[PDB]
Amino acid sequence: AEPGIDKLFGMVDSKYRLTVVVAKRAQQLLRHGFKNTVLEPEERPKMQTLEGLFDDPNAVTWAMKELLTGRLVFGENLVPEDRLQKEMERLYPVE
Amino acid sequence: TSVYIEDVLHEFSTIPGVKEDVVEIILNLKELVVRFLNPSLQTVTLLLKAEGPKEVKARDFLPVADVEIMNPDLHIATLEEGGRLNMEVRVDRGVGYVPAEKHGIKDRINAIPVDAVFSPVRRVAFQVEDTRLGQRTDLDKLTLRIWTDGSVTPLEA
Amino acid sequence: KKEVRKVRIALASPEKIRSWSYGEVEKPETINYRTLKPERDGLFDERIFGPIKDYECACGKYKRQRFEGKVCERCGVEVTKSIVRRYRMGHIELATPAAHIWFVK
Amino acid sequence: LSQFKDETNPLSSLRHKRRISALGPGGLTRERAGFDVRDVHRTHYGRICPVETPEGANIGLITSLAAYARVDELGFIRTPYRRVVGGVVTDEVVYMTATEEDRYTIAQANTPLEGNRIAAERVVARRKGEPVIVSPEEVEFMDVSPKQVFSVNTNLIPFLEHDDANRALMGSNMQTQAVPLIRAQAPVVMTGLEERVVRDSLAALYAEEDGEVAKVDGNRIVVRYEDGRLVEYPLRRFYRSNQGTALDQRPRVVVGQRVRKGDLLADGPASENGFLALGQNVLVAIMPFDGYNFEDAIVISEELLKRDFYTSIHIERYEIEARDTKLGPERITRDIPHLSEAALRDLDEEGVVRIGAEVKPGDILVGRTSFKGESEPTPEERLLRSIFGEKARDVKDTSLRVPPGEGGIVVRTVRLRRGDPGVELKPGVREVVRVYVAQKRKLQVGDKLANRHGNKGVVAKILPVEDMPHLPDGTPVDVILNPLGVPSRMNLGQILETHLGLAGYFLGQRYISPIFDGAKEPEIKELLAQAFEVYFGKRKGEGFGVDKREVEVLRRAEKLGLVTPGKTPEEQLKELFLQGKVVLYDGRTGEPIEGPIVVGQMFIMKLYHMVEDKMHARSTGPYSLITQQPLGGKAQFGGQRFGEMEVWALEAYGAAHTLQEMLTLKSDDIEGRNAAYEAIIKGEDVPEPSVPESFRVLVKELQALALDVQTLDEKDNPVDIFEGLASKR
Amino acid sequence: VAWELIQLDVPQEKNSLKDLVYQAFLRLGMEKTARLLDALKYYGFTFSTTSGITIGIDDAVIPEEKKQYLEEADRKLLQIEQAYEMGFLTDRERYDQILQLWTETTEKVTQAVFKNFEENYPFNPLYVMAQSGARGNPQQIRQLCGLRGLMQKPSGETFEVPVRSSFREGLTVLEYFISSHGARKGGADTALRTADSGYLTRKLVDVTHEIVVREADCGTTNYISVPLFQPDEVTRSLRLRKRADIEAGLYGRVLAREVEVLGVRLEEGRYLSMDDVHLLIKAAEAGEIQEVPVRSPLTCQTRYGVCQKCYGYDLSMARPVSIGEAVGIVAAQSIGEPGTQLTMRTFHTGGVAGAADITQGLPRVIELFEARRPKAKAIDPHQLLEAKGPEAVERYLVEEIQKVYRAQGVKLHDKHIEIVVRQMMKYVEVTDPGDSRLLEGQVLEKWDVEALNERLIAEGKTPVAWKPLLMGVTKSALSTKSWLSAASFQNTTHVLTEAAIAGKKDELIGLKENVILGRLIPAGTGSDFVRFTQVVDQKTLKAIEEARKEAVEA
Amino acid sequence: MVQVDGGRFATSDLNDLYRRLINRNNRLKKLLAQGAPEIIIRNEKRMLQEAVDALLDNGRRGAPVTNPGSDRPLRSLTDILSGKQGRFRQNLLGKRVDYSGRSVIVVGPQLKLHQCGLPKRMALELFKPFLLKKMEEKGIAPNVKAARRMLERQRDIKDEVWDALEEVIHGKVVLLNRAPTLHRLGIQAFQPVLVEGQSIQLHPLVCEAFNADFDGDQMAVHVPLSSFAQAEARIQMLSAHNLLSPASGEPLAKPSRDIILGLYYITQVRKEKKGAGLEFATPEEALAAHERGEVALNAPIKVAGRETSVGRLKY
DNA sequence: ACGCCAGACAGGG
RNA sequence: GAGUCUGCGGCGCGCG
DNA sequence: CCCTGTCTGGCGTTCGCGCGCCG
Ligand SMILES: Nc1ncnc2c1ncn2[C@@H]1O[C@H](COP(=O)(O)CP(=O)(O)OP(=O)(O)O)[C@@H](O)[C@H]1O
Ligand SMILES: [Mg+2]
Ligand SMILES: [Mg+2]
Ligand SMILES: [Zn+2]
Ligand SMILES: [Zn+2]
Repeated sequence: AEPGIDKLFGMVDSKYRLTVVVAKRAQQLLRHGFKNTVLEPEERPKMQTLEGLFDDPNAVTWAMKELLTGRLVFGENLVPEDRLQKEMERLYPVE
Repeated sequence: TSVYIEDVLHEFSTIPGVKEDVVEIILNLKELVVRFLNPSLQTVTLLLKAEGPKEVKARDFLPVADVEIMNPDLHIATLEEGGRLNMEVRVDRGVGYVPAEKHGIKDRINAIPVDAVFSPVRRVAFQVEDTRLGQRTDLDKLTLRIWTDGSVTPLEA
Repeated sequence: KKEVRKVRIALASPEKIRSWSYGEVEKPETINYRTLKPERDGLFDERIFGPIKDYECACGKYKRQRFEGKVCERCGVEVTKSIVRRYRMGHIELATPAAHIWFVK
Repeated sequence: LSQFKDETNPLSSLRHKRRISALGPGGLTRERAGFDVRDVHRTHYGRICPVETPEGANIGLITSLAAYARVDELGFIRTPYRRVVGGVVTDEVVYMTATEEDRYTIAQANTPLEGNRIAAERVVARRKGEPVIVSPEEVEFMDVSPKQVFSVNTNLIPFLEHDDANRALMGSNMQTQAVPLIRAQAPVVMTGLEERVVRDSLAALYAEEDGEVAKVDGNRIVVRYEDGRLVEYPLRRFYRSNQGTALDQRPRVVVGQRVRKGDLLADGPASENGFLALGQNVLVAIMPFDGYNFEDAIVISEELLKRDFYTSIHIERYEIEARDTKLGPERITRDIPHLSEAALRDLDEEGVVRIGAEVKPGDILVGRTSFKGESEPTPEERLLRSIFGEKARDVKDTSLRVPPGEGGIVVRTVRLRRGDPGVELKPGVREVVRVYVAQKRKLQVGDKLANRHGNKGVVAKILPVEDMPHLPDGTPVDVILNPLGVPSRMNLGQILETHLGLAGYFLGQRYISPIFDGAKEPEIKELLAQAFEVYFGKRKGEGFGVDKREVEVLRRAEKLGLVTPGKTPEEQLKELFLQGKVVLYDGRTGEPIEGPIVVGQMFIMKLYHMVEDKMHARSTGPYSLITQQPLGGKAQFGGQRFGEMEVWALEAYGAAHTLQEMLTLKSDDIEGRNAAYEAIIKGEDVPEPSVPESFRVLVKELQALALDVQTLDEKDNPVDIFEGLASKR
Repeated sequence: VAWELIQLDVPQEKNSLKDLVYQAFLRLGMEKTARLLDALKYYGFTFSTTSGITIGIDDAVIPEEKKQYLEEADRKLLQIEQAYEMGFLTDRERYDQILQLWTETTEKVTQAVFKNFEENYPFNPLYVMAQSGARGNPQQIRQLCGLRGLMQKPSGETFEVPVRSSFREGLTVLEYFISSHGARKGGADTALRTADSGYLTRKLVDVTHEIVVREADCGTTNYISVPLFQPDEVTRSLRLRKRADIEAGLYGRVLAREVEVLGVRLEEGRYLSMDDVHLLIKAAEAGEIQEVPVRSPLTCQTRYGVCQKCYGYDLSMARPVSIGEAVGIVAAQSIGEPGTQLTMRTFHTGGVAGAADITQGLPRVIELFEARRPKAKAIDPHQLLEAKGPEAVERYLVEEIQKVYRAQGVKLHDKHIEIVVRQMMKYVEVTDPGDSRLLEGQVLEKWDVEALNERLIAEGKTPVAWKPLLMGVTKSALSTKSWLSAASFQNTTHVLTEAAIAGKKDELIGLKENVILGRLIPAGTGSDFVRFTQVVDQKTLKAIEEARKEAVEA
Repeated sequence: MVQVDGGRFATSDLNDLYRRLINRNNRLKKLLAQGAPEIIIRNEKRMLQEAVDALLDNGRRGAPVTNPGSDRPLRSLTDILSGKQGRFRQNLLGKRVDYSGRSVIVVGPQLKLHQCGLPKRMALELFKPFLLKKMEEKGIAPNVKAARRMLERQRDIKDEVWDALEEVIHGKVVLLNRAPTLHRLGIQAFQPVLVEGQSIQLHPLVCEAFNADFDGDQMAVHVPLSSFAQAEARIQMLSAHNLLSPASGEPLAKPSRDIILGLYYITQVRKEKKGAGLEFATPEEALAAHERGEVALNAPIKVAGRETSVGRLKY
């Protein structure tokens, strides 16, 4: 199946919430630039025509791989709706 | 590997004065077993042309220096009268099975490729019968019977 | 740009009929063969309903987008794609009233 | 009532012709009225097949007639019944009306008879739809034969006696769907009507009178009858069947040959030798492999492809017309206005494609030139044309191309120009152009095959002869059928066909087992006893005896209960062979298969590959005019239906957006799909759905009716679905 | 942990395996179970090929006792005839008695054939597939080695004469033609039965689609009590309900109240694992509990929707239900499939009794979801509601409904029938007005709203006296609040007529209405509980805090 | 009002009705203005009312027919809005997906529940846009329109395209559907493993969920476009993730007919012959004697001998 | 043709 | 800097 | 005028796909 899906399922209060989180995460992953990640260095996402998955294969595949770690934070109202998209474009470069 | 009937264009045609259809012919060709003698012969095109009230067998092919035909009496066709059959059938050295679709040979533009049948062996069989050696009766004896279309011999194989 | 949150069915006021309406079909004239164009006032006239074609009008006085919101001087044709032609509604002014069978039977 | 002649094989058509229907004028009987009509009545005996009734909604209403069944003077399917005066049966027969049949006491054909003499005091008879044990003295009439009970299509089933009526149905139906193989082989085990089929059908070409053969062409066989007359018999070379199957008459008589009255000169589309043939006789091992042969799924040997054993021909008739537009006549010419010569080679003759040309999907079969717009040129395309070369054939490329899927080689071409001979060219239609394309189809994984009994199944894997199950002697098995598919299903007739077939393989002979009267378990064991000597006898003389393997399997076999313990391996294997099973080695490991496995000559046919077989995958394409839902047809596949049941499926899951997508971005959201595409092209994140045209069309459809449906805001206030075309002016 | 959940003391049957996967599911985890699934898949396939099991005509082995039992019953037939030829047995008794002779004699050859294999051929190719959850049916194998004996006439009256043959030996000429009638009548059966399976599903879905999990533990602690014992099999003798059915009732449910049973304290709200339901059964065996207090959709508070503690465990997953799940639908789909699964497999494969079983159920499950006086007045719900009250009807419908599915092999959790049947009583008639005239049928919970604020917030206690109304699934869908939903099934014609007249504002809630629009689903990712959820990186967390720090002016 | 074939024109029957109403209403206006003899005015008002019914609902009162050709009730508005294949049903069930596929299914034994065998030839059409862009990211194609033309013909595909598609589908998943979708497992998500041919390789264990068996039946296939749909599809929809059934808490990934038969055979114990003494339980002479008696032909390796049949004593 | 629901009117106090 | 127009309603049969 | 009963009037009746024909 998929990497630690049960680990992931236990991390959220409701099944369908994890789904929304991963999805919204995959969205930002692409929009503000694909380098908006929290665990790229040593062991990270990878494909094999070359090791090129390091750049842009599957968005959510990363989101899950990150949420599996304890770096990200998902809440009902964590950071004010509009101020987030502003600070995010200010710090992340790829366009 | 390929065939070329002079007046024929497609594989689904029928030639006058010839009972068999191109498809039945090309089929009978897959049955022809030839045997060349050296690497220098990678691709040999056998030529044959017969006319009139004669039966076309594999021995009718004009003989080529380093090539031999171990399938002489194979029936290629039955010509009635005014039966004009002039063809060129290519022959190659390869391995395994190669669908006519995979190689697509084109000596002549109107020629039609044929399914490749490369094993010189039709069937193998082995038996392991107990044999007795003075001390311990529990022993194996292998005897394998090999059949070959003639191209190569059982021992060579 | 708002979100659709409630739908509502309400009977129609004669005036609302006309309100949604554009032109009145007053004759059974579909299309005249010669020219596969709308006959006269007919069930297909472009006035009452819209531009049979893309951005072009009937006769061709005005044919592109530059003058997208104006009507042709001799023939009446305001034009968006033939899409405006499929969304617009026409009306028929009945002589003596009749009634919705939907509410009667 | 008139439909496409089902000519998968002449048999198919013949059946389609004799199947009895209720529905019709509309005056007689309608479709949601008929539980009493649908049932198979008593008198349907030898007048209507009780199995030919197609499975599906339309059922029971349609059913082919029986064997000897024949409409007398007035639509009363009379059935043949022989007279029996006293204890004496006659060779005289009376086609009787169904009413008259109830007045007499009739008996079955199974009654022991010494000639004219009944043989048992208490022998079976049926008064009126009621089983009755009658005395030879009361036996007024007897049935003619077991065949009459059933239809033609059904009488072609081997041991129909051992198969469950319901599973037999499938058998009969399957035949009607048999596709003509270049290599036609009659069954290893037949019923007795294969001959009669092709002959009463007009598959094969029979000799009228006795005579000798003059010319044997591939197109005609001119025979010379002994009456001093000679006739030229053309042979339908390659014709297009309504269903697109090939119909060729293959001469089977050599030059100068005395022919018997009524002998096949040429074989029909699917006849081997005057025998009906749909599919071929192949050695088959009835054991389970990895997962390849699933419950209904079945395997296949690459060796079967090597010799064209399961190969068939399909011809298609593509057609195109040169219409007359008021924009300018659509011309047919070699001129394909915009890009290459590489695509114009095959189009040798000015406009038409040259015969004997291999056309792959996407090639030009026929070239045609129509006009670019509806009535006006293009201001944007006017600047593009002028920049590189203004003088560009204003005409657009509207050429008949090979639709995705496939094409083969062009065999024939038809063109009807201006001065028509005696043809009926439709109005506006300037000229037409037909392009027949043929292609050789080789048995592949997707295909489906089935035996006359009922085991149906698709090919799961084409294994190389290298490692499939092989017999002690190098002869490997052709197909491996899964056992599990026969317990639950009741049709041991198949297991009975494989046993006698086994015999026929080593005894080099075909057999004919009647319906209920055919071969019997003892008689088969007998023939099997004769095959052992051919099998194991040659082995003894050829020089070798038994294997470590062959003996190992015997151990486990005695411990099983198949061979009497204490007898010689030679005698035991015989006993085991009689049981219909022989030892087989894996082929992949050379190890045997612990436990004897039956094997034999089973007749299996290939089922017609409809365009429902040739799969469909759609990315983007056409849309419906009134509804804005995706639709295909010609070259663009067409979208799949998502049905509410499936909706519910996603609904169950938290598949929100997945559900939205389906209802918006993928089908109806006009603006959505568009933006959707571009977005994906860009590798962007798809925009947020706009209103679905379906709702819009709904709204208005509802507005058509008095009702006014309006969308509202947070506070009961408007919101607009129709972005802005609703406001007036 | 592998040997703890495996039974190596018997041949692995589909059930022993079925049990292993389930165990593995709960014990080791979802994906770990998936691994085991493929593992058994692989080895099962491999070993299958090597085992060399294959059918052979001879494999089908006929018992020697067949000839006996046939003759034994044969001579007995002659007794019954002579008993008739004298005038003792009435025309009827004759018939009823002959049938019973075969009904038993057949069942006799049945166990016989198996007895042969059991003792003599343990590894008969045909036998192993049936025992293993592989393939085969006891009534099927009988028709091959034993003999399929009684095939009824066109009408229904079974034939006086049986079918003495098996499929091993030639089923004769006329015995085939007679069997043929039974096949014609069947094929038709599945067609109507398939149409009512979809009927059952559409109805269930049309009434139960708005029902969705959106909550907080609903504080209303009122519940249903699941009975562990059954009254009259034999006049009056209390008995422990069958294992399977009891499991069905309390598996993965939520205790409405705390129960102290054999020594352990089952706390309130705790989700009872199958191990727990094993405990309670063992206790009832001892005699400590006769019913069980458990949360059920049957007593939820959430007007529109069901909470997490009321529903239970079973999401596709084995842990408690996750908020925003489309339960009702799942239920509806689950009742549809079983209908569409059982009548298509019975016309297709085998006999007498089964034909009656399927045809009697489909009519009964259509009369049970829709409210009407049953054929033979079985008992009528409307009247029963009036005389004995609601809480009994609810528990009656549920159990009476499980009765047909248990009897047909299907195993569906009571959960589902509940969600449905609750909606059949989400409505009530009025007897004492306040806001609108008396005779009216309206939303139960909508009355709870009126009465609530009528006595609590605004004074003047105007009791809104209602009567529990038991409407059938069908009628509930027909007449609901929104029109969009109603415009979908009954009469688009009617549905809209009324909804127009009275300017109806379809507030979009529920999946059916909201789908039509092609709008996001109010449930799932649209679920109000999670439609809004943001994600952050510790990097963007500090950044936004730097924006709040710059808020300090000069 | 469309041009069909050869000059045939198709129009929605509504138009016929509309005419009806139009003419009557006109004819009425003129009949009131001309002169109005009572009889003929009502006679017409009658025809008019009727006509007004025709467009809205036909059949509630008599059934109008297109002139002698088809005694068919011209589809009235009411009709266009009511029914199984109606408009209200059309919306509800959302009928036709843009990224869908359907082919014959075939067992794929080595495949894991996690994946499914999907024909590459099919994957190409389905994942066409997703590939077109991937073509540009690599050197196989300059632009989109270029990438399109590169693939409009089968003989034009460079092996390089396959590598691209195989790369696009990396971790995306697709949904499979079966003929009657009875329950939620009626659709499952799997990881496509591009394969050659026409057929689609399905896993055996799920063949229980979908009531499917490789005999003439065929399964459809869809693809999640949004990163969101993708997420849900692979997290909560994937086959392997929906192991228990919604009906019962009992598994649905139960080994089927094939697997059970294999796993059974391997675990069953055999019994054979007891003619001479079966009591090893007590004597030590019983061990020796019946151990040699077994070596002989009297006692089998599996003898009904309580404690241990000689089969156990020997090994 | 059927089955089912819901309905509007007519007969017996 | 490509995009129009055709495939509709019904009937018959066949798959699973 | 009431309640009960009886014929009466309206709707629904799997799901998707192939092919071929016809105005
Ligand atoms: N009239 C009909 N309506 C709907 N589906 C039908 C149908 N006839 C056949 N089918 C469908 O296609 C399948 C064909 O039947 P089978 O393959 O025999 C299923 P089954 O129940 O597994 O029987 P089996 O165990 O003998 O294989 C059924 O599952 C059913 O879903
Ligand atoms: Mg099945
Ligand atoms: Mg099936
Ligand atoms: Zn103008
Ligand atoms: Zn609750």
